[PDB]
Formats: sequence, C-alpha cells, structure tokens
Amino acid sequence: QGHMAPIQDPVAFIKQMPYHQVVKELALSRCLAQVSDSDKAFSLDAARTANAMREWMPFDIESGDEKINVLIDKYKSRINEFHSKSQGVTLNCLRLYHSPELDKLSRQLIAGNPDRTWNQDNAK
Amino acid sequence: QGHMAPIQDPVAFIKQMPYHQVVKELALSRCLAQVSDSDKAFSLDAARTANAMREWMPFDIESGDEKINVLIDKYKSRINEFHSKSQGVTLNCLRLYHSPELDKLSRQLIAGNPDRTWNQDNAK
Repeated sequence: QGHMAPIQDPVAFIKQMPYHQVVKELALSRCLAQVSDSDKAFSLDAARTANAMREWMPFDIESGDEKINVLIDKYKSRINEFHSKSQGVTLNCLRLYHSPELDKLSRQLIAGNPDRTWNQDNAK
Repeated sequence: QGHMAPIQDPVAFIKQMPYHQVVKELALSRCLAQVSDSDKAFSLDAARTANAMREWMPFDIESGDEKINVLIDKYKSRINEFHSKSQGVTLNCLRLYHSPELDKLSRQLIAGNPDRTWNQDNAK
C-alpha cells in the first residue's frame, strides 16, 4: 500500500561503476545466492542479479566464472568465532566483498582498463 | 567436506572501516533481511548481522534505526523495469547500498568524525 513508482533504468547505478566494482557486485550477489536456500525465491533473485551483471562489463566469462566461484567458496562457509546465534553467512559474503583478494581478482577479470565504466565505453 | 578453519576475529574487516561505511553495511544487511523470507534462516542471519554492526560504531540508535529503515523502504520494493524473471530485490538493496542518499545519511548518523574507524578509536 502506497508503493513507490517502478524503476525506469534498473542498472543505471551499475553502468556508472568502474568495471572492477561490477565484478564485486556479481561476487557478492552470487555469494548471497549460495548461502541462502537454493530452492527459495531470494536465492534465485540473487543468482539472477549476479548473472545479469555480466551484461554491463567486458568480463572474462570462460575463466572468470570458476575463478570467482572458487574465491566465494573460500569465504562463504567460514565458521565465525564470535566473541562474548546465526552462523553469519551474510557477514561471510560481506567479508568476501571487501577482501583484498576479491579486489585483486576483480581487476584481473576485466578486458582492457578495469577502471573504465559501461557508460564510458557505450554511451559517450 | 574439506572445510576451511574457523574465522578468529569475524569483524576484523568492519573494525578497519570508516564508520560511515559500517552504517552502509548495516543498511545493506537489513535490506537483505527484509527482502527475503522473515521466517527463514537467511533473513534471520542478515538481520543479526545488521544488528551486530552497531557494536563497532558510535551509531545514533534512537534516531538512526528509523532513519535507516525509512531509506531502506524507499529502495527495497521498487519494481525493476528490466529492458529486453525475478523482481530484483537483491538489485534494489545494492542500489540502496551505493546510493548518494545512503552515503549522505551514513555520515549524519555517526557521533564525531564519520571517517574514523573502530580500531582508531579503541585499539590505538
């Protein structure tokens, strides 16, 4: 009730990002898909969001898929030794998203300069 | 099988962030909690992750809770008019997370300098 109007360009905010950041958005979204119920609407939404990111960057799909997925696998299942009741899978995905490892990989998986944006390459 | 060892300080990566960024982590995590099934393990995990962020920043809880939540509400339910099958609730939360609006609010809700870090204030 009292819902806001539809979003006209859903990926406008992605198209303004440097490509290395788009890779991180894909990685985060897929991590979230993998740590939630594969047979649920949220997990499916996150998976499709991750996959859709590839349209907006010159991503190296053939090698990049498994390189990203192996890295996700190194973060997503960690047991969090919290100090002083959930497992913190969301926290694991955030740790991945901010990791130096993902930051390094995010630059390697982009054809050309990883600091360019989709808008730069397609709109102007 | 072949699982990696437990994480010793789960929030080490949060403690190194400028406080305004910690607010964004809270906002993203809670957005993810709200767009997933409230009666599911993932949603609960995301909620607890969001709530746990407050320990690591001088956050203005009394006003900040609803200010963050009103902003989440302006992003989370948007209908994405995709060009050329999920609703893209994950995308909505990412849009929130990168929004100028959240960036502005994230600085307003921190006592003192919002560019300081937990480590700066507590460890050295």
